[PDB]
Amino acid sequence: GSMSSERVLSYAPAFKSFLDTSFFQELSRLKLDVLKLDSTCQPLTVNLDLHNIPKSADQVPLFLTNRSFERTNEVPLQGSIFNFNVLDEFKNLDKQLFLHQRALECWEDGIKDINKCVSFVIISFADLKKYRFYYWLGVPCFQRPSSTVLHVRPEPSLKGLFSKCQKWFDVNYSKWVCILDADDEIVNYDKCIIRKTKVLAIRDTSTMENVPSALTKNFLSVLQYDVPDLIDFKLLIIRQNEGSFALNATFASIDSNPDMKVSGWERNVQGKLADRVVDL
Repeated sequence: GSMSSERVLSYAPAFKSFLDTSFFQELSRLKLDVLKLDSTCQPLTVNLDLHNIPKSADQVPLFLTNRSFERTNEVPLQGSIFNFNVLDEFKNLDKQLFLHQRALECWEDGIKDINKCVSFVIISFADLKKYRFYYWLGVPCFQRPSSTVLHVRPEPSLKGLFSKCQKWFDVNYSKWVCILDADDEIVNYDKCIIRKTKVLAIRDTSTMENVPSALTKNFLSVLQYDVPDLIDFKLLIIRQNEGSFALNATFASIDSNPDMKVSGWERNVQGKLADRVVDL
């Protein structure tokens, strides 16, 4: 396209993982109870603090501790850990196929309730003999159709809505999305309202200037499924800092059973796609 001030929206990784020693200690203890199993999936819960993100950070920290296996304004995030008791299976796991499965779960949940399409997953092998723990964190982010992108330009005339959205999100800690109804009241997402009102606000987890979390992809994929003829709409990226921004948005295709593009494995310190090792 060539509209002035228009760009294709780009994204940032949703979270940065911090796994405390206590997480691995609990993992070790629990593994001893499942040695006869080839693999297990156990639910995890982390509470996100979107109000106190370090200035040095690019996105909200995801803190995992022993307690993850079990405050004000915090946002609960559900995930799971898949533990592999056979090293060869962990090493040879098809990580694209695996994250695609996780994304399809999120998609299936999301088309029933858009607020339930967010998760994280850890894959792990715990070498209890050597006290070494190998893992990889993924956040399933899905773009469906794979070939539909979002063109945006700034819309600062909407900035007055930011403070109200901040407060709504604070109160509604289980929600990732809200919309305006026909009379500009902030309400829960409803696919029959949004088709008319065309204003969507998202609880963002990125702090990068003008670059929302990749989770935005999930919500936009659900939106397209719910309202297939939607082209133009307004998108508010809401942050609990000073950095919220509003976008005049337009779906376009660069190319009905559309493909789903999935991504979201966390990169290592070197910027590569590889699992991390913690040696205790």
